[PDB]
Amino acid sequence: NLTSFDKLIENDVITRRGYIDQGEYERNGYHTINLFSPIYSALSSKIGTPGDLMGRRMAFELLAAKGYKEGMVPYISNQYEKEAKDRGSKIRSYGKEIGLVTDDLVLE
Amino acid sequence: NTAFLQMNSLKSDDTAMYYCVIRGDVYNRQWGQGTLVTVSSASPTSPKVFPLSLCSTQPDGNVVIACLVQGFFPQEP
Amino acid sequence: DIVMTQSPLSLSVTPGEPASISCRSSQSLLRRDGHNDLEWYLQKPGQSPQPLIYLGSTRASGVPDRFSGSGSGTDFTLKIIRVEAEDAGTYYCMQNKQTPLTFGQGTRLEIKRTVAAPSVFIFPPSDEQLKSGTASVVCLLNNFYPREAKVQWKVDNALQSGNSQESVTEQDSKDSTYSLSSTLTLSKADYEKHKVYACEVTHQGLSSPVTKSFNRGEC
Repeated sequence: NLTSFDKLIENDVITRRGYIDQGEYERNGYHTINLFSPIYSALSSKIGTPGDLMGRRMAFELLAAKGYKEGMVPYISNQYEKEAKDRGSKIRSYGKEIGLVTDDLVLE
Repeated sequence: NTAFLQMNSLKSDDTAMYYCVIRGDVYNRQWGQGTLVTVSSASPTSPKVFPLSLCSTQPDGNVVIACLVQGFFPQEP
Repeated sequence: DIVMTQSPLSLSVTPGEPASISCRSSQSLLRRDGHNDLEWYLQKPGQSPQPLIYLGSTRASGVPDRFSGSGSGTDFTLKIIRVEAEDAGTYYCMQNKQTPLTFGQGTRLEIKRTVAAPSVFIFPPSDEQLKSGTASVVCLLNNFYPREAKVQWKVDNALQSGNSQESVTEQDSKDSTYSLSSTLTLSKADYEKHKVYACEVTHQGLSSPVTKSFNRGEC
């Protein structure tokens, strides 16, 4: 399917140059993001956690697109968690109910 | 207001939950608590109190902590 | 002298179910006060059986209708009109006048509750006990109805016996569900021989036994 450039974003491809790893990038890990290694993937989770590498990459891309106050911080601050909880997406963790904010919600 | 029970030549089979009880009376029939007699030459040994902790993951809404004691000879309270 | 006997020995009865027990007499029923020798009893947790109906033909005051002391003469009749979760225990009939106090064979009562799945809370052995040359793995089971269960102390998937056993409480006051605890006793020489320590308990409530394992040196 990867016949041209525009399909690279569609199929969520990541270059091997700096991310040689074939396993998993475990959460709560000291993972940096390479500068010259392209990440053509616009991958976002339909559930409310984006992961580490995609998380950092999307946060920096958002900081590029929009300022620090709006963008980046809304991407990772649970700022919309109150509004997400109001819209629904209720969840219980550690014995207490709490809202859940999802990638599509912060994008909207 | 006391009664006597005499035990001699003790043996391991003599260890029992001894009960003095009051009978033959309609005015007094309160049930006595008895006594614990354990027959063994071993001296009483202080328990080895080991404060076990839940090193593994705790329950979702509760914290479980256990107290372990071992190496105590007498079983009385 | 006046031998008291009971035919039933153990039974499981749900609450609100009528249960009847009869005790017989082998000698004269004469007492110190002249009443019948028999005295009914019910075992209670944390103590001895408590008297229910003494004098035989006289129903003791303060005893509810559940326990019937209508038995008179050589034969006696005791009932349990309704069963309570706290009425579990063994029932004694005995003579209290002469020297050889003859108790009945006893009928232990267990309360019939629904099967429940116990929870598992394992505890790694403390390093302080390891300094004593012994070890103790604690595998906890809680609030399950079926007391009948078997515990396997598989050390590196190898069951050991004769040193490690189980401990099970009695029926709880709140819900009459037993709780099980087993401890693995191993010497330091055997402790260093073995790396992974596992607790296996086969229980009817458990669909499959639940086992938690600790690698040596976790603490």
